[PDB]
Amino acid sequence: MIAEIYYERGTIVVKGDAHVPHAKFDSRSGTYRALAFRYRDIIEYFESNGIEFVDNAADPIPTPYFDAEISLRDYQEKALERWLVDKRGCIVLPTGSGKTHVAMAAINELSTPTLIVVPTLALAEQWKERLGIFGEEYVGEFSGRIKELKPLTVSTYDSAYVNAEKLGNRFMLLIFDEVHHLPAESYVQIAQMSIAPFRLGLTATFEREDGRHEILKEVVGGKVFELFPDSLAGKHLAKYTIKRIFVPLAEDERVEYEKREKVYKQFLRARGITLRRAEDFNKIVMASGYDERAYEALRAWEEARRIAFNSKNKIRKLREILERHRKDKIIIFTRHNELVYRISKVFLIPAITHRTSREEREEILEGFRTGRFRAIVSSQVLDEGIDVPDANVGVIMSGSGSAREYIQRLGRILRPSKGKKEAVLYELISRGTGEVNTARRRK
Amino acid sequence: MLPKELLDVRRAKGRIFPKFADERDYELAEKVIEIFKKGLGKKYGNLMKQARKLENAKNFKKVRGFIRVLENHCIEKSCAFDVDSELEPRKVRMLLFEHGFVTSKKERDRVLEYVARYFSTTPETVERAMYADREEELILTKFRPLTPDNLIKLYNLSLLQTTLFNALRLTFWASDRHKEIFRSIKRLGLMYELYEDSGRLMVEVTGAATLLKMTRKYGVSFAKLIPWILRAKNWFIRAEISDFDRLYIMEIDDRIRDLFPDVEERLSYDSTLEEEFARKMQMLGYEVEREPDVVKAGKYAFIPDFAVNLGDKKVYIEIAGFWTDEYLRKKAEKIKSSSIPLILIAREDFGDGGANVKDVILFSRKIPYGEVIKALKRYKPEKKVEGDVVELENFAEVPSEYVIAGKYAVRREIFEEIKREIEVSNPSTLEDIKAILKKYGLGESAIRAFGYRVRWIGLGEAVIERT
Ligand SMILES: [Cl-]
Ligand SMILES: [Cl-]
Repeated sequence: MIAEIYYERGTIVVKGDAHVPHAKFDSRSGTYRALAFRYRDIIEYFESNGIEFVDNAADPIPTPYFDAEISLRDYQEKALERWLVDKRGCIVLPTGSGKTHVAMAAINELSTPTLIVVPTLALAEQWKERLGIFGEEYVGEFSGRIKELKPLTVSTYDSAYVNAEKLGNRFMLLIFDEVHHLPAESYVQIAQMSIAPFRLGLTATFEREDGRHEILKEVVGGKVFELFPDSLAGKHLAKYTIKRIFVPLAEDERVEYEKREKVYKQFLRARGITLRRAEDFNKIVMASGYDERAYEALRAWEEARRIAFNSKNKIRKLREILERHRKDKIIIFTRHNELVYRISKVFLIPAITHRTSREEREEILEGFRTGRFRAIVSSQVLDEGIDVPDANVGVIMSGSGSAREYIQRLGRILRPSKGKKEAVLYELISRGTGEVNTARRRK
Repeated sequence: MLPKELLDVRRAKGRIFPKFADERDYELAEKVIEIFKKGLGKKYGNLMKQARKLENAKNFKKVRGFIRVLENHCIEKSCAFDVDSELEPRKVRMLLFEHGFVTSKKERDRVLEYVARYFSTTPETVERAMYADREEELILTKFRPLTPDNLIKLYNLSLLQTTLFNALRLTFWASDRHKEIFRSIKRLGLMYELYEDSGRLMVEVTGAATLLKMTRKYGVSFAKLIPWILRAKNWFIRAEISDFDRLYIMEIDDRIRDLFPDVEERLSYDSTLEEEFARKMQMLGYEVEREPDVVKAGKYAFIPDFAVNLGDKKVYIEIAGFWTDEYLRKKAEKIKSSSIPLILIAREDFGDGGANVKDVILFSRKIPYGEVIKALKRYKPEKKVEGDVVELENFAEVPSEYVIAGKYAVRREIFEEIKREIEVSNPSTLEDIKAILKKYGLGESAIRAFGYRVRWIGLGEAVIERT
């Protein structure tokens, strides 16, 4: 007496609900079925409209939490951000190590079973060599040569097509290299038959190639970022890379967050609303008004976001980054004044908030200009008015794109240190608590 | 002044109206004032805490907006605090920060024990003193009473002007106080365009607030115009605010004047951004007569800042600060159309650098009093239509200065040919250069440019005769 979806031969068959979208009744089966790539739309339906269900379709390959610190260029970081909005779509890039790196960063961030699909077995070997960074323990190949199911499996369109069924329900992230190969009527079955919610296609071609770019948007998603080699050969490559660090919530912090997380999430889906950005919940609760439990929702959400940004772990991660850069100049930046002062107390770093006087502000910056203070923690210095002294390393505690442009501005003032080639702009991102999967002992 | 997150607004179909506070809200506003009054000697954060326990599902948007606005006012204007420490927090923290940065408990303790030894104290006292002058750690000593009507009126003013800070552009009308509201516009220097349209004898004014660059700098001076507006007896304000896919529009009226505080002309602690109008009217006063206190407009309306006195007509000048490429092109096409002087000088070092204007443009720098003075010296008073000065030129009127010369002007090519003819023919006598030059356009006082000075080398001087 409960809805359940299960996987079979490249399709999802649903039993227990009939309004499930894209489902079609197979009179032979007696049950509704759809193409497996409708997984999201079906999973979204059950959780948006609050139908509790069993998931016997997804059988992910156990995958660790990857905290490789994949270094990206600015526009490559920009590319990653634009993809992550949907986590389903396509990118074009000038170079090929740039394509991989972006794919490499996305895999690092998502930490789910991932299937790369390339045209040729040469590439397949180049991907799986690049993917060594996450540990060859977790890299594998599934093609004619060998058939092994690792957290990071590389295959070819040809062997994936012949094997679309056995590969459908076992990865969460689906990467297509030189994606314009995908629209062939055989290769589309690769996409149409995997439940993989997240989909990245990498290419360099144009949007006018026989009209088959139309089927991509339906099965992988359409372009989210474009940059062809001519726009690179005209601008100077900024002298810094942007690494992303993923900091887990501690256990008790994850305990309390999930509490406040449950109250706001239960209230929002009870409403059934689709929030574009979490900041609109500060304002949607005011304008709508006429609600008693919406305060209790806002109070939990506000309480939840505060548990997440003050993460004890993020300051420990900042502690580790600071040891790593004892000789360099550093600007740490968040948007939370309490955190600016907390970082200052813990590590004895000058703080500059908007409550700082123009005297001490200019003192700090002149002492950072000279060798008197090797670091600053601040929530103002990236403003358009004042000019920051040069530095070698930036940290963004926030990690998020509430104010995305700050990541650009914080890059602007970075310069490589004496003895090293280029600078670094870390950004600390709060991801998981542990307990992601098993040890892959099955079969 | 009030944060855009904690904004209490009614979201209409195509409109947006701020849910202002009124006497229905007196009782609350009194309750949040009383614990600041009754909590002298209390840590200012703990009062902040109490005031926010008075928060519930119905009042939260405004009991929080109250605490914010009262907090600002108390802090900035109407309160005095004590730091709950024997140590000066700036001293403690600079000595701490001067001892590098620490990445471990162990070296952190070393520097604390080091600073504690210096201040003849314990490390815990040093750790407390570090940021003891933070608002929430301060001790409230003197809160002067606010009447809850005051707080409510302030809340409405900041709530009004924070909505406007988020808007793209706004247009209004004012019955009285044009001049001083105008002067407030100019010192604030927001880009403007005044229109005598949709009304009679009514100047309608427009100005933008949601820019791409420096959006907050002038976003925070934009809302600094509004109390001068609200200072007139009548006003009809509408604005265009949008951060969604679509736009909302609000319109507030002078009938709401009873919801905002009374603010006479503040006019304190500034030069009013009239650096040039106040000091370089004197630099220009040596060259011509000037008047910084100007009020003028043509068929349409443009706000002058300075005036250049020429006898035929005067030259208006504007010295606004803010600018943008797309926003300057509209104000610039109007100055030439109406044929008004309207001298314009902007800040090329403060705004963003785009494409400078083709005909009329002025750049600025650290000391740009000359960079625009180059284009400005060319006041060009009626220099578009100029007649031929070759002949006529009041010839009948008076030939008193008409003895200079007699006939046409030479051509550079022909002049270059005669020069080439003169450099090679080898003349050494007056009677020798006269014949070579008389063949084409004879004239004695015409060796002006050939580099020859005629000289009488004989005994005595050169005689004359009557004609
Ligand atoms: Cl079928
Ligand atoms: Cl299972």
